[PDB]
This record gives sequence, structure tokens and C-alpha cells, in this order.
Amino acid sequence: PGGRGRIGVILPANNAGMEYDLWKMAPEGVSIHSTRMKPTKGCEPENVEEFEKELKYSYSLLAEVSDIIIYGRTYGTHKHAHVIKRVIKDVVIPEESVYELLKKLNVRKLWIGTPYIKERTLEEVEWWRNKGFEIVGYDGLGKIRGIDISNTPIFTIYRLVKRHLNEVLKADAVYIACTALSTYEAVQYLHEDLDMPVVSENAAAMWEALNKLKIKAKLPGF
Amino acid sequence: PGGRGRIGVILPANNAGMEYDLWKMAPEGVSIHSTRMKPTKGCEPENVEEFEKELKYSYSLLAEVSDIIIYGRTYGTHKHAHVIKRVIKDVVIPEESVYELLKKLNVRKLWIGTPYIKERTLEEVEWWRNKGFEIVGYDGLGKIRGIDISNTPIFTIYRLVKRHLNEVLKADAVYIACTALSTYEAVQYLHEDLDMPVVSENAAAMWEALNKLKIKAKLPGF
Amino acid sequence: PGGRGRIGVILPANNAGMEYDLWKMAPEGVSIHSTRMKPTKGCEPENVEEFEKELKYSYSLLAEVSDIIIYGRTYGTHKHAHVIKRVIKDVVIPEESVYELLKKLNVRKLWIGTPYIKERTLEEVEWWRNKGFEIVGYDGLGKIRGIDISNTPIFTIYRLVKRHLNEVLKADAVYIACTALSTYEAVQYLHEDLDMPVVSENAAAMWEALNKLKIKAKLPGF
Amino acid sequence: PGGRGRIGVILPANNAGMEYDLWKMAPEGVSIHSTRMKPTKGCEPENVEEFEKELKYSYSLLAEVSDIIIYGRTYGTHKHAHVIKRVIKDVVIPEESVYELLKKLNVRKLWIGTPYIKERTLEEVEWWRNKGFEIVGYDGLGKIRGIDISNTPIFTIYRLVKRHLNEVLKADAVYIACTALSTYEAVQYLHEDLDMPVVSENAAAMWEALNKLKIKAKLPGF
Amino acid sequence: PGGRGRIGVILPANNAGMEYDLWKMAPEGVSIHSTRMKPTKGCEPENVEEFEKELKYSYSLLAEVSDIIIYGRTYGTHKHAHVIKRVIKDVVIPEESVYELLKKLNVRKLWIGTPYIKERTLEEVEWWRNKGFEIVGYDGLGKIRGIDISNTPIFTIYRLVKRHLNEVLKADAVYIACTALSTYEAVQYLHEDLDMPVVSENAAAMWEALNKLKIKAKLPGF
Amino acid sequence: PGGRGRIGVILPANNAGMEYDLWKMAPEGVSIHSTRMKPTKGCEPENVEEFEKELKYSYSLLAEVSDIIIYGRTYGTHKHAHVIKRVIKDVVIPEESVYELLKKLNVRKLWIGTPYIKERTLEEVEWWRNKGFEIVGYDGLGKIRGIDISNTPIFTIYRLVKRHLNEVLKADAVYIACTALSTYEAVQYLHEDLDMPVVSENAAAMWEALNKLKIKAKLPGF
Amino acid sequence: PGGRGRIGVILPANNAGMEYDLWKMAPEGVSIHSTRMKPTKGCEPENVEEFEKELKYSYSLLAEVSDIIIYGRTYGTHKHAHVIKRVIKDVVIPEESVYELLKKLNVRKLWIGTPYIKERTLEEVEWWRNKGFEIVGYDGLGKIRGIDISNTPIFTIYRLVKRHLNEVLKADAVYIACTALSTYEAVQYLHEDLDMPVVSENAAAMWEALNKLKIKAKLPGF
Amino acid sequence: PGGRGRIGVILPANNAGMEYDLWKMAPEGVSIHSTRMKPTKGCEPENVEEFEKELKYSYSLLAEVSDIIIYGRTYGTHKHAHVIKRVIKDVVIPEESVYELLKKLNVRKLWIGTPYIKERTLEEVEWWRNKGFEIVGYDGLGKIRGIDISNTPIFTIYRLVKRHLNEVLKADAVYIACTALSTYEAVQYLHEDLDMPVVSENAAAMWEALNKLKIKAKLPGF
Repeated sequence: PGGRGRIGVILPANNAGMEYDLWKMAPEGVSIHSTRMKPTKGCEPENVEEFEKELKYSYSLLAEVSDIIIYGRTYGTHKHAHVIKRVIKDVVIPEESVYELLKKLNVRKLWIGTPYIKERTLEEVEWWRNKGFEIVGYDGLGKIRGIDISNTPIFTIYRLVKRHLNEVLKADAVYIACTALSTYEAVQYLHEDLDMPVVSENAAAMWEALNKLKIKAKLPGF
Repeated sequence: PGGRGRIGVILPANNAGMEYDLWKMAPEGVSIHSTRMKPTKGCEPENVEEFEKELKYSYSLLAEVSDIIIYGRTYGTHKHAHVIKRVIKDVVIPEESVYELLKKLNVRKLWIGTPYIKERTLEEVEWWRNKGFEIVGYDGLGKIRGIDISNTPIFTIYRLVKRHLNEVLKADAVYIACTALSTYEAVQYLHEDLDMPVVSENAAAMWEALNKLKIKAKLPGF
Repeated sequence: PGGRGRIGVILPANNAGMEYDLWKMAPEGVSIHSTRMKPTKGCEPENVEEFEKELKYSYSLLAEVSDIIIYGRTYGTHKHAHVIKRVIKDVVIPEESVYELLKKLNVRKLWIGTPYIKERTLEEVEWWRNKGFEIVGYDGLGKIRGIDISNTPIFTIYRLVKRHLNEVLKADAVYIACTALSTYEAVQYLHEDLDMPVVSENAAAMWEALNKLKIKAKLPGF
Repeated sequence: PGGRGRIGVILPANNAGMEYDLWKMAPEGVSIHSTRMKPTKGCEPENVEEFEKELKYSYSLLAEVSDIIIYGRTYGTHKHAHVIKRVIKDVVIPEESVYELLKKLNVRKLWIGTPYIKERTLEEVEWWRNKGFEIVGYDGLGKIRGIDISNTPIFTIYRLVKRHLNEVLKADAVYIACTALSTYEAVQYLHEDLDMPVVSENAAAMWEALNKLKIKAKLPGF
Repeated sequence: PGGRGRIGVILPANNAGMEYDLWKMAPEGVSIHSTRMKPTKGCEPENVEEFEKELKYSYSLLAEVSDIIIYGRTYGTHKHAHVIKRVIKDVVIPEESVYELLKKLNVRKLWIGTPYIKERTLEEVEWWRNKGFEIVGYDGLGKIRGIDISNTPIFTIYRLVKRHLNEVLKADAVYIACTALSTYEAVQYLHEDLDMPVVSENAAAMWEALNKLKIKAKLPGF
Repeated sequence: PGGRGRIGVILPANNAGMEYDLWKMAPEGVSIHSTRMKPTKGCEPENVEEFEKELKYSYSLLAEVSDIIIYGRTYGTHKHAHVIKRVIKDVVIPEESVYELLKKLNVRKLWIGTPYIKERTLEEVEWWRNKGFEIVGYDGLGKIRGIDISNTPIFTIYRLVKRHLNEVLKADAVYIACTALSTYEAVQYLHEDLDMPVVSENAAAMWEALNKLKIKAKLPGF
Repeated sequence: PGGRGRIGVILPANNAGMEYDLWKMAPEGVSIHSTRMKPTKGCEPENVEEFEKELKYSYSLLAEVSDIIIYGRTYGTHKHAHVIKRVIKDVVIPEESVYELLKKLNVRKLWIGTPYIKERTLEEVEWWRNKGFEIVGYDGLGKIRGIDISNTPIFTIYRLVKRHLNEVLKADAVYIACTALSTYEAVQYLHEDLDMPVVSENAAAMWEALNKLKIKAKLPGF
Repeated sequence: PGGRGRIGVILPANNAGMEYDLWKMAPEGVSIHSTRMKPTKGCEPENVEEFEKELKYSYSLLAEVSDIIIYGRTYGTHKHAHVIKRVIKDVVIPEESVYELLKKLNVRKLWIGTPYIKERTLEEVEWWRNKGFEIVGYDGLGKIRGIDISNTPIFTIYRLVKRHLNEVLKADAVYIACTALSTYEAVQYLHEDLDMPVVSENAAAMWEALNKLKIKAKLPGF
């Protein structure tokens, strides 16, 4: 029973990494409660009313046990963030959390690691690039299926970044995209070794949620 | 990542105690993945096809990330267990787990603790009698709302039983119903103090799941 | 054998939280010794000589084993503090300890949490405002019986405050009234989460006592 | 809160050792609550109605917070135990606890250590002898004032016994009288070194109390 | 210094897992010393004199710092074990260690896990079958390059076996071939979960070496 | 599996101290991989092509499992360092690491400890003086055989320096030559006691290697 | 075997507290070696040649195993310190160590605690008083026999000082005389509670010895 | 303070290993007090009255602080043990302790390790044979000076025995002579590895002393 706080999380059916990260980061007295959503074809809502209806439903399943809710998907966050914010009051959108965290950390140069194939990696890059960050470098694991992404080993994530040391060192911080990756440990190793903030999407999400709820906690990587 | 094993769990929207218990019991390398279901009026589905359709849907959201699935509700387990077993192959029904565990523990005399009101506590008590157990005593917390049940403090659960020490010491074991109660700690204290197995629905569920997956683990209470 | 120090405490018959708090806060080599007083109707003595006679008696039971004595009641502290100070030389009055502690902490804005019901909580609010504090907010558990108050769970005390986050954040510190509440843990969680001193009556009492005796110690919440 | 159990204790004003022992022995979730009684001239009440009236009063101060009560005095236990049992239902009389414990331990030969002077040590001796125990030896610290007795150092109590190794090794167990002595540690050292049960009055009292309440616990010298 | 013992190990150039396993298993005061050998085409030497000459050379590099030597390759062990034993007195051949260990464990039914491709896994199979073991099942990771094999994650090795729970549970023990795999952890998880000895080639090698040197030690899966 | 990093090391056949030091200093996720070289007569190669050919061969045995390589010999480092750097790109030469470390530590006055005999210790002294250091003092263990050197006890190395306290205190740092000495512990004791950096050849080597790979770590002695 | 250092100590036959203190303070790798001297009538040598002859003899028994020697007596230190320094080169005289330590701590006001009776306590006071310290207060345990002094309990030493809190607080530091008292613990409690250096003769002696030998160590009380 | 017990020890001037061993073995509350004796030429006193006079003197220096005394020399124990027993009542002679311990351990076959040269090792070996033991083997460190003996490293003592594994494994136990050797650790390693009691002279001495005083303790090696 989360007497200190209860965090609800809506995530994709095949995401097997976020729940683990969230619990590992949850301070004493805090509990995580999740519900899943149908896996989707694209990365954005085809039918907005359809999306909003399903979103409201999942939200209704978490509304009473949650003190705050995290939208743990990337789907619909780029072009329909307003729909999500509309349905879920005070919702935490990991991608936006990353932005605030990086800003609060005075980050201008960024190195981006992802689990995606080149194409998506680049889009991810341009997204952040189009938000004012200078992207000194990037790379991806070249995966497609979420379950496969979730299965990524700690050090595979670690070497994904370390392999580009020379350029990684030119950044003010590193960002590891996708909530399907369990970055709880990887991010700590990277942070210690690179001596710079290493921000994962899951850690950023917890950072924002814990701040809004006002619960002291030492997140990993920064 | 749940390299050692991944346990999926389907639970009622307002259950805030089972996810906590499950993670506390999860041995290293094991992760818990859940999805919620619409809260229902009765304790048994009035539209079977409706139930089966919703059940199949939730199952489809956990099917890929799960190595095994736990049906963490009481709803539909008394009269429609066959429907659940049909939709979810190898599904773990906590109530049935309790039965197997008690049997394996050679339990004949039983004391039953619940979070329900007198009328429902009576049904619960009669149910286990009609299963071959001599019920030396019982009591309930007299609650109705699941969130309220989930909020039950460790020692409130502890005194729920201890208050009837004289009856209790006549049983071969104690059983604490409902997966909404977080019994991880309470059950350990009771087990040590009463010197007899104290079986909670959540512990029984993990016991069965961990056995089927073949993962060593020390559950609490027994 | 409190070779380092012995603290005597006079408390109401039905107070079950203060002794626990005091021992948990007692540093190594320090021991707590208590004696109880007849539970009373009002919150102030109608017969002063009666009060003084009973007060002197209880004091006589603690005088020889105590290095210092804490008057752990609220009864008679508002209008007859002088009587208490008269009978018990160097007595520690928790309510006055809170005042000195808050002052030493440069506190001007205060949020007050209590276990009482509307009326009495309103009197407590007024009592602190007249002492020179701006009371940005308050709330109570609405209890009457001391044993009931003592039974209050850690997180029930925690949420009593957290539920009013918006206002609490406007204060310089939080104060939790009544020595019947066991605040040893609750106060630590609140202090960490709110990032401001959270002063409970029991912690304030120990603070003053330990200072007078000159025994190093880390009290909780500030 | 003492969700696991609350033990009330009535003790003499100048006893500074039993509260410490009781708390050290208290398992998690158990709390100790005490109240004192006027120090008396003799070792037995001269006015029975007077005694019974004061006894009932102190009891009334502990009745509501206690699950069980320990009468931590020797006063009135030899000739008026029935009065005490009458006023306090299920009361635990340390001296009687020692007897049951020694019997349960199949003890026939006993060595007795006390904090009293020769005269009283002698009375303590034939009192236990009169219960059928063969008393292979004894000795006392020769103290009179309770506060002085309470101040007795761990190893002073240890050497009080060890100094008579010769005869002491002829007993089946050692018994250390008076609840004013803090025997929590001393008794452990003696038990390990002499390889036989070393029963102190405080440990015996907790043993009986914890048994009646049914709370698992590992007591000091046996 | 390895005052307790020094174990020398000859291994293939690209083996990155055995040195790690050996050190983790090395008890206090024991140190591991290694030297590498040219990577070879086949799995058996084509030129025996060539092999023997290179073998003697590597041995000469470890002879002075070693108390015993482990031949950590599979190359030349199937058809030329006698050559190895000839050059290196008391040499420990991991494959032969596995055999002795399994025999000492009274193993008749065996499940075999390997990192090789179907073809080679099949050869590894009937080789052990040819030693009288009934092989209830097997599987391989289908890898070729040693460095790739060494990179195998703990749980990848764990699931390599667990995925065949069904048949695996019919064996008396599990055997994981190749010293390039770091099985220190994987083997412990499997052993606990399957409740049967899980023997890795590296653990078997250390078992034999530590026995000959007579150094107490608790090895991984048995 | 050095998921964090893999350090290869080429060392003399009879060196039994460096591998131990390296592993003790290796942070989590880092592994050490070594290969030996034929013990040589002189301290410099008489046949350069011979040396280069053997050097290239050993390197080829470590090239694939290593992220970086340490040349753990003194042989050929004084007059043929360029040959080594040529064959092994980014190779770490412990002697040169010591120089950079001492420089980074702003060291001008140096005390030198060695395991060699008068003559050779004299050559080492001259070698460091020509590098720009004032050598306030020195001493050696007077050993010749590497295995003998490796067998040197922690405190023998400690007293080798401490015995000259008066001079040592005049230096800015102490340097202990030869990678055959296991200095992991000795260097820590010396550093604490002398309150100045105590640099061993092995620690310096790890310092440089870990820096190039960018892996956080706390080496001993400085 | 004190590889890090060996401290010899000459002490009075009946001193049972210094050896314990010295070992408790001895850092790892340091050992204490002692030899006793005939107990004497006065506090100063009657026959100087006699003293010097016996002193030289005891010294000869410690000369070879010691790196430095501590003269753990007060006898002959006030008027014949020069004789001691003459016989034992670099000898550590605890009383002189206290002086240097207090000076290095910029101490002007001092509170003195001793185990002696009034007369000696006063002489001790005048001694320090005649060395430039302002003695804000003092007290003694009033003991005569060294064995009795050695038997002094931790908290008896603690209260010896604490009992004079008001004046103790006026000092810059507290000094506890006599090496027969085991002050290892007492001094730590006092130091923490009084928030000022609390210097015992034994701690001062170790401070000086460890400094001369150059061995890092955290002495208690300052 | 040695509230639990005080052990006095008389040892040779240059013995630097026994005091360390004794303290490491001393259980909590036990302290060691020593005094030294003039180093002697032979291994047996040539002037008995001279010996007895010096023996009585040293004894007089330890008589008051000791609960029991250990004669930590070999000198005079072979032919004049009766003189020692005469002067020191209940004295513990390590050599005799070894005998009783070995006997109590039902030891018939013995392997003997010593720090002496061949000739003295022969006497030592013959001595124990003429005591009823079959001596399956032996060896010595070949040292003469006690300080040199004391300086013997843990593993040097360990290999002294291990080097003769084949002979050793034929014995029922191993015995390591001389109290100058610090065997506290060495003996534990040997005991674990050889799986048989490994008795050092110092451990045997403590065993006997602790038994006579009746203090529970876990010695090493057996």
C-alpha cells in the first residue's frame, strides 16, 4: 500500500522494461500501478476520437489508485500531446520530462542513444535537434519489436554509448530514448564513467512524477 | 528485464495491494507485468460472452510479455473458473492456489480472516467448508471498497487474526482472503507468532506461479 | 542503566505513542522512565490545589531515577504552566519546546496538523497564531480518545499533511500536535519529501531534554 | 503503536533497570508502557485494603493501553499474591514466572545471585529452597537502595556469579533476583560461559508475558 | 601472491569468459595465471608434433608460477588427450572433470546445453551419450566465434536451458559446454530453480583443480 | 564478460603479482585477459626483429578480446619503446604511466623503492633523475628471480619504504618499481601513513588504461 | 606480527586498563607489546640509580620487538623525566603527550577529571595549572589501588565529568588523568556530547606514538 | 577492563606473535596482560634457584591483574615443568595444553610443523613421539632468532605444511610448535583446507585458559 504515494502508469502491451525501472526507482512507501494499451501500427493516432476514447478508458482504470499518472508510450506524444493532457490531468509525458530535466541541467550539446533502426534514430535526432539541442552524435540498437527492445542487457545499452566515446565526450549529457529499455543500471554505469548526466526516458519520467508528488528520491544517472 | 521469468497479472482497477506483494515476493531476475479490468457490480459475470470477450482482450495485452499469468480477481472464479481457464492457458487462479497449498500442507482445521463485511465473510467461510475444511473460526474487516481494502495497515491485518487467538490456535493454518490486501509483512509476523502456516491469497498465487515456472523462492507465511 | 542519562516522563494513562517515540529517539546509554496520571475531563484543571497535589505525587515517583523530566500532557499547560514549572524544577513542556525549536529555526509561516476534531484544531491554530506565527493552513484527524489517537498509522499521519501539499509548501515548517501520536517515522518521511523542518511534539520534547542534559543526538524531521 | 502487542508494567518508583531490559527484549511491533508506585517501607503491605486500592488505581492507568500487565515488584508477592491476581486479571508476577521457567527447564539444583545484603539474600534463599530446589550456593551485592541496585554494571553482575564458579558449576541453572537489575547483557555472557540456563527475573517475566500474548521472541539467558 | 595456491590456465586467444569465472570462484589466497594459444581452424590438431611443441611452450610459460594447470580448450582433448597429459603432468582437462563430477553425483540422465550450432551441438551430444549417459534433451545458442560466445549474457544462458523445462526436468543434472561461456552466475540461478546439479565446464574444472590442491571452496551449481 | 571493458595484459612468464593487482583494481564489469612471453636474459632485446616478431604474436593473441592492452614488462621499454608502440596501437607502458601520473601530481622530489639489487636499483634511480626528478632516497629488496619478487609479502614492501622514513618524508611521492610486486595493499597502507601519493607500477598502469577506456575507478595509493 | 608497526609499553604491574585501550586504538598491522614494573610506594624515585637500573632492564626486554616505546607510568615523570628520556631514546611519556596535544588544540581553559582522592586530584590540578592552563574545574573518583582504578566502568568515568556540566562547558577541553583508566569508549561519548576535545592519557600517548611512527589512525575523543 | 576475564601471560622478550594471537582470540570482555622475561641461552635453566626466583618475580607482576596465567615459553617446560607449576598455581603451559587438546580430539597420527632448524625440529618430533603419537611427517622454517620467527607471514606458515600435503593427509591432525608464531589466521586456512584439526601452540594455550575460566569462545584450527 503506497502510503507515501501511488504512481499509475499506462504503457504498451509489450513493454517489459519500464515497470521494472519504475519499481527499482520507487522510494519506500511508493508503489507503481499499471495498465496496458493495445499495440499500434503507426507512431501517431490515425483516428483521434478512437485514441481519445481508449485513452480515457485506460485512464479510468488507474484514476482511483493513482496519485499521478505517467503516459509511458511515445505513440501520440509528438502530434497529439494535447489530447493526452486533455484526458489525463497532470499526466507525465516522459519525453517532455526529458526536455525539462535536460534544460534544468543546462544542456546544449547532446548525444542520443536509441534502440531503433537508423531511420527512426535519425527522426529521433531531428526531433531533439529541432528543439534547440546540438546533437554531437547518435546511434541505435536497430530493433523493431518492443519485447526485443525490452530484452536488451544492461551492458548492451552501456556499449551502445561507450562505443562512440570520443564524440559522446563532446556532449553535455547523453539521452537514451524509449521506455521499453530497462536503464536503471546502465545509466548509473554510464554516468559514473562519462562523468556527465546520462538521462534515460524512464528516469526522467520518475524525476517529474516524484517532483510533482513531492517525494524525495535519488534517481539514477544524474 | 525478467531474464529469470516474467509474471503477468490481471487485476481489478482499484486493487492497490497485489502488485506490491507480488514484487516484494519476486525473486531476483523476475518481473511483474499487470493490466487492469473494469470494476464490476456483482461477484459473478451476468453476461458470459461479455466477460469472456473482455477477459480475452486483457489476456492479449499480457500474452507476449508473460511466461505465466495470474488472474488476480475473485470475480468469475466461483462459477465461471472454466471460462477463465479456457481463455488463459495455464492461468493461475489464486483461490485455487490456496486450496492446493493448504492441501499440500495437510490442513484440515482452518481459521479464515477477510476484509469483507459479515454477510460476505459468511459466504467466504461457507465456501471453504464446502471444500472439506473444518472452520474453527473467522472474522472480517468489514470493508466494501477495494481501495479501502488495499489501504489496510500491516498490523490491522495482524490484529484481525490475533484478536481471536483462542479460536486460531485450534486451526492447522490461517487463511487471509482477497488479493487487494497487502499481506507480505502481516503474514510473516502471524506465521512466526502463531507457529503455523498463515496463507494469504497473494502468497498462494506466487507459490503456484513460481512452481510452474520452476523458480526457487521463499514465500512468506508458510 | 542510563549511564549516559535518564529521562523521566509523566504522561496520560491512555497515551501509547510517546513512550515508543522517546525510546526510538533515545541515544545509546539513555533510558526513558515513565509514570501515568489519571485521565481528565477538561483540558485544564478546575481544582488547582488538586492538580498540584497529584502533579507533585507523580513527580515524586520519578524524581530519583530522572536526570530531567518531561511533562507529556497538554492538560494544564495553557493556563497553568507556572504550576507545573513550580512543582517540577527544569521540567520540559513539549509545547514550549516546539516554540523554542521553531523560533531557533527562524519559522514565521506554519502549517499545523493535529489528531483532533474541528473545534479543538481551531483552538490549536489560534494558540499558535497568538504566539506570532502566520498559519498558512491546517487539518486534523478528527479523533477524540487518546488510545485511538495513539493507534494512528505512520502514513495516516503522513497523508494528513501531504493531502494539503499546496498550502504546506507555503509554510516554513510543519507542526504536528499531540504527544499521543507516534511520529518518529512519519516526521522523517515528511521532512525528506517536503524539504522543510517537520516538528512533532515528541521530537521537540526530546530536543529540549537532550539539550539540557547535553547529550548528542539526531532527532527526526529537522 | 504496538500493533504486535502492548505490555504494561507496574514498577517501583526507583527501579531504573526493568524498563530498559523489557524494551531490549521487546520484539518488533511490541511496546512497553509503565506506571510507578509509591516506594514502600517493608516488603509486604501492612494495610491490605490500602495496597489493593493503590494497586487497582495503577492498574486502571494501564488497563486500556495494555494487552497484558507485568507486576514488576517483589512487594506483596510473597504473602499477598492472591490480592494482586484478584485486582489484575492475567497479571504476570515475575517471581512466579521464574518458577515456571525453571520447572519447564527441569531444574533441581540452583545457584542464586541477588543484589541484596546477607540478611535478605538469606531470605531469598530459603524461599526458593522451600519450593523444592536444592540450593548449591548463593551470594549478593549487598545493596539496599533500588537506584543503587539499578546502577549495577553488566560485569559486576557477571562477576557476582563467576566468582563462585566452583559451586555455580554444580547447579542446573542460575537465578538472578530483583527486577531493578538490568540483566539483558549479563545474563547472555553468563549463559554462554557457564553453558547452562541463567534466568533473570526480568527475562522470566518477558518469557511469560510473550507466551500468553503469543509473540515469538528470543530471550536472554535460556 | 597466491599463498594459498596458484592455478595456471592455458586458453584460446579469444576466450573472454573463463578467466572471469575462475577468479570469481577462486577462494581467498588463490590466484589465477593464464597464457593464450594461437586460435586454430579445426577442433583437433592436424600436426601432432606441431601441437605438442606449442603446448610444451605455453606450459613452460606457466610451469613456475603454477601449482597446477588447467587446459582450458576443447581443441585436442577428444583424440589427443594423451598428448596433453604427457606434456603437462597432472593437467586438468575440464571435459574430463565434468565426467568425474557427474559420476560422483550419480548422474545417469543428462540434459546438455551448448553455445554451438546444430551440427556441433549434435557432436557434443553423442560424445557424452557415448560415455553412457542417457541424453534426455539438448539445445545450443548457435554461435561460432569464441568472442561472440564469451559475450553471452547470464540470462541468455539461463533461458537456453529453461526454455526446455519439460525435458530438462527429466534429467539428473544439466551440463553446459564450452569454457568460453561465463557461467558463474547463470549456473547458480539454474541450480536453485531446477533443484538439481547444473554443471558448467568452468565450474567442473575448478572443482577438480581445487580438489587436487586441497583448497576448500564452494563452487557454483552443485 | 567485461561488458564495461576488457583489459589485455602481456607479461613475463614468471610474473605472479600483476594479474592479482589488476583484478583487485578492476571495477565491476571489467575483466583482465593475459598472455605470457618467454623469459629473457637481458633487460633489452639484442635481436630487434626477433623481439618485434614475438611481440606481434602475443599481441595477436590478445587483440580480439582486448579493448586496450598493457605491456607489463620492463624489457625493451627503455631503448625500444617505439617498437612496442609500433606493434601495439595505444599500448599502455606502465613505466610511462608512472611518469604521467607523477607529473599530473606535480611531483618534483621522489623516493624510489625497488625489489632489485644495488646495481639495478642504481640504474632505476638514474633513469628517473634524468626524467627530471630529484631523488631524495632509495632502496631495494635485493632480489633477482621474478617468482621470488612476486612472493614479496605486503608488509615486506611496506617496511622496504618505512625503514627510510626520514628521507621518504622529504619526497613529494614514493614510487615502487616492477610489476611483479603485488602492491595493491602495501601502497594503501603507505599512502595513508605517509600522507603522500605512493605510486606502484601496477596502479599507474591501471590508472592510464582506465582513463583511456573512460571507466570510473578508485586506484590505491593516490 | 606488527608489519605496520610495533609499540612497546612499560606499565605498572596492576594497570589493567592501558593495554586494552592501546589495542583498541591500534590500527591494522600494529601490535602492542608490554612488560611490567614492580609496584612502588611513592610517586617519585627514592633511589635514582635503582630506578635507572630497573628502567634500563625493562627497556632491554622491549628494545628489540619495539619500534617505539611508551612509558605508561606517572612514577618518576614529574621530577625524573630526564632519567627516562636518557635510558629510553624517543620514549613517549603520556603526560607530555597530553601537553603537546592540548597545545596543538589551542587549549587555554581546562577541566580535569582523575581517579584519585582529593589530595592527589588537587596536586594534579596545580601541576597543569603551573603549566599555564586555566583550570575551570575538576573532580576525582577518590580511588587508591590501581586495580580498583582499572575496574572503573565506562559510564562511571563518563558521569565523573558530566556531573559538573555547567563548569565543564566553560573549558576548551577536558583531560582525564591516569593510564590505568580504560577511556577508549568513555572519551568518545564525552567528546560527542560536550562537543569539545576530551583527552585521556592513553589516547594522548597513542597519538604521539602513532605520529612518530607515521601511522594513520583516528584516535578517540578528539 | 576485563569484566569477563583477565588472562596474564609471561613470555620471552623477543616474542612478537603470541600477544597478537591471544588478543585476536580473546572474546569480548576478556583482556590480555603480559610481562617479559630475560632472553636465555639454552632451552633449559642451568641454575634452578635462579630460574625459580626470576619466575616468581615475573609472576608477582601479573598475580593481581590476572584471573589465570599462561607461561608462554618453551624454556624450562621439558625438564622443569614442576618448578613452574610450583611457583604459579594453575599456570597454563601451552605445550601441555596441546597434549590435552590432541588427546581430547582422539589424535594418534600427527604431522608436526615448526619454525626451527632441522636439529631442533628433530628433538621436537622425537619429544611428541615419546608421548604416544605416530609422527607421519614434519618440517621446519629453519629459523633461530625469535623476532625472525615472529615475523613469519601467514601463508609462509601455511605453505610450511601444505608443501607436504601427501604426508599431512595421513595424520589425524597437524601441530604447529612455538608461541612466537602468529598462527591465528594460518591455522584457520589450514583447518578448512585439510579438513582436520590444525593445532597451534597459542590456540591450545587459549583453549585451556578459557576452559579453566569458563568463558565461551571459538578458537581457530579445531
